[PDB]
Amino acid sequence: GTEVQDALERALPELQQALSALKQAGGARAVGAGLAEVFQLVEEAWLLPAVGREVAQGLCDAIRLDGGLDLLLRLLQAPELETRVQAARLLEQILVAENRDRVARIGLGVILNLAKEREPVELARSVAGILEHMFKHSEETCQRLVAAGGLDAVLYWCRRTDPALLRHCALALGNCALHGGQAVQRRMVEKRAAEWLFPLAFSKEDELLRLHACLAVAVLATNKEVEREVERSGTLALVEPLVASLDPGRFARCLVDASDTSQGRGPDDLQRLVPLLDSNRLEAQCIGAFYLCAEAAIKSLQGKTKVFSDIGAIQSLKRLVSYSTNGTKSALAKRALRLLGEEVPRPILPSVPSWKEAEVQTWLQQIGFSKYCESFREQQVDGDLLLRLTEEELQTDLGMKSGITRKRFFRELTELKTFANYSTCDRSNLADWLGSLDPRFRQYTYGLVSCGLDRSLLHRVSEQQLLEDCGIHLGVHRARILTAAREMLHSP
Amino acid sequence: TPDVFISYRRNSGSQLASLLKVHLQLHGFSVFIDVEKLEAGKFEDKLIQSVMGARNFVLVLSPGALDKCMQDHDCKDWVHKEIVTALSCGKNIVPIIDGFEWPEPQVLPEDMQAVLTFNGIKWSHEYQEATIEKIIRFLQG
Amino acid sequence: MAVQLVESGGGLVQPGGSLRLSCAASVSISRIYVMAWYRQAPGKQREVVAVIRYDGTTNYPDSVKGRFTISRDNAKNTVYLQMNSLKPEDTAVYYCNANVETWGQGTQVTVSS
Ligand SMILES: NC(=O)c1ccc[n+]([C@@H]2O[C@H](COP(=O)(O)O)[C@@H](O)[C@H]2O)c1
Repeated sequence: GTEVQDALERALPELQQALSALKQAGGARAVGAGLAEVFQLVEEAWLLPAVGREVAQGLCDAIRLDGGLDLLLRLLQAPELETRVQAARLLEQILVAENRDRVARIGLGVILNLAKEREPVELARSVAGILEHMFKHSEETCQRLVAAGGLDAVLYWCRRTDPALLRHCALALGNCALHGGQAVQRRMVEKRAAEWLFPLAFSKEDELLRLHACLAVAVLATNKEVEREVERSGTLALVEPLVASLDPGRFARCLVDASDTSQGRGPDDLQRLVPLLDSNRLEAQCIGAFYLCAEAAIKSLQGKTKVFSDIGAIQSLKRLVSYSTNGTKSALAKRALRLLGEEVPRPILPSVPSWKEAEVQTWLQQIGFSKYCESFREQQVDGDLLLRLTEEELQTDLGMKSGITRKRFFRELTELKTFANYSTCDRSNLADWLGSLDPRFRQYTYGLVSCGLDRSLLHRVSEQQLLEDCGIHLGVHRARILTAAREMLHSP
Repeated sequence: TPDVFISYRRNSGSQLASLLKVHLQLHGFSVFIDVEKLEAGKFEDKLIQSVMGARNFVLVLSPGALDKCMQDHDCKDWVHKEIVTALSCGKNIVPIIDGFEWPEPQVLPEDMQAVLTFNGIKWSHEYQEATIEKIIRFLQG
Repeated sequence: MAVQLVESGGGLVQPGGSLRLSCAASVSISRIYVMAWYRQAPGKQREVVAVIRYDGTTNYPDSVKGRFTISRDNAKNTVYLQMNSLKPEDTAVYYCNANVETWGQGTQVTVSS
């Protein structure tokens, strides 16, 4: 990986002198503008495609291993604020996880001694960015600042209208929610945070604001204790169509463009994103699948797709896709897997039409109707006859006299019938067409093929032919299948 | 039963309309707004529903608002639908002005002149508390 | 496809003792609809001991409520059956069953002194 360190061969030497002009001993108050000598360098070296990340922290580390950081704390004592505006933007880009702890140790009060000064728009960006990445350190620093006004300023800056300021505000609240555990998520809506997020999610100007605001509200929706507090805020109704509206391909296009989101994230921030896939709320699953598909598209342009294996995110994707009743979430999961190059699982269903008497007896042992395995053996039922049992055979010759036992049997039979494998007998693939209407409808497909019909010949049925031949008893199901069939009228 | 309706130009005058929405929700008022329609209010009972349920009416306007309902004199424009139905029902139209000047009443459609008598409020970006303390009055809802 | 299963465990336990069983499958367990275990006491016919379904719902016969627990482990491909309090009449050969057709070879379990 020579290239990686050859970029350090282009980068690192500029610091030989660039550390010395801020280490310049004499200085002037006009000469403080020198701070910029680094700033171009760290932006430049940040945005090198596919090598950027590796050299970024590898350039930023020099100021803490050897001493540079101290100055940025010792120079904030200047009374006039051009210097603070100029140097907190440098302090932004150098703030990596190995550099957050040096400020977390000492530098806590240093930060909040200017976060109270909310009126300068030119400074409020930097204020918001430092407060954004300071949430990544730990639970304790989050609690110590939320005891301070460290949430009040970003909660107040939702009133403001500057765009990059609102970008940093949405990411600061997302990092606070995602790394603050469960104690601070009650302090958030206790300080009425979930209601001030609506102007950000209702923005019609920048898509990034919308996505990060939906991330923050979906992470606060996982807190059961405050769930109906956040459900009256009004933003959850914007979470479902938005992910339906946007696609993550154009989102990856718009995420490699901007500077601070160009390269992408790291493994620490993304292992904390996988638990949104299995969570209870639909919106948590849909937004987790959105990002982790967009993020796969981001880092598939480079050769770094091997990060999703070790973080334990392709197993969750691979088990979330099969047996899932959510077309949107499964679509995003399949796009992520087929983008990463892995195979997409298909369920393994029992082949009921080819069953014989031994398997029918074993299934009767399974469902708890073991008292009848003799009678079903005397009449010799197999899979094909089990799929075509009606009430009179159960009532007369199989011996089921109690009507409740027939109800408690058919419940189990129709639960088996939706999860069968008719591929050995379904030519035109009628089962998937029936499942796309409603997953409960898949159970009828053997009744449509035992008579013989298929998707090409489906358009010439009558309701009276569905009722007496195909075994559909519920009138709602007949009506819905008719109105889905008629719509394609002499279509082909 | 929503207490106040909010009407806004679809592209501009949406963020600050959201600020008034949240600031009014902070004071406990049931408020309805329209999201993601794109002139889909051609249903003959959806406009009727939205305006009958409303008790008050807040015409938040953008710098450059009412450029569409101007030179129109037909019910096709949605904000024109809001104002004709609010005036036929006889509800108050309390507007809030931000960066916009009252246009000429002659180029203005000759049926919607009755809206020119309603008093408004200049919007303030830095003293939000004063404007929300003033706007909670004279809503009669 | 062909799903072949192997199961390990068993042997002898004192009455009032505990055992755990495994069942390794040739494919992923999260992929396959239903698994179950069966008891075949010598001289009688087979019966169910536990079933487990893809979402995680479990079902047991009334004779073995609380005395057995079945779980799915997805990191390594096994399903587990846990025996905790044992009776002398609970001796048999035990079978794993994937879906309803695939069988296993069974393991011997006896309980005495
Ligand atoms: N794509 C990125 O994550 C990116 C891009 C440019 C600058 N930065 C800055 O560099 C620092 C690195 O943060 P991470 O350690 O979370 O990657 C952050 O403080 C951020 O301000 C990050």
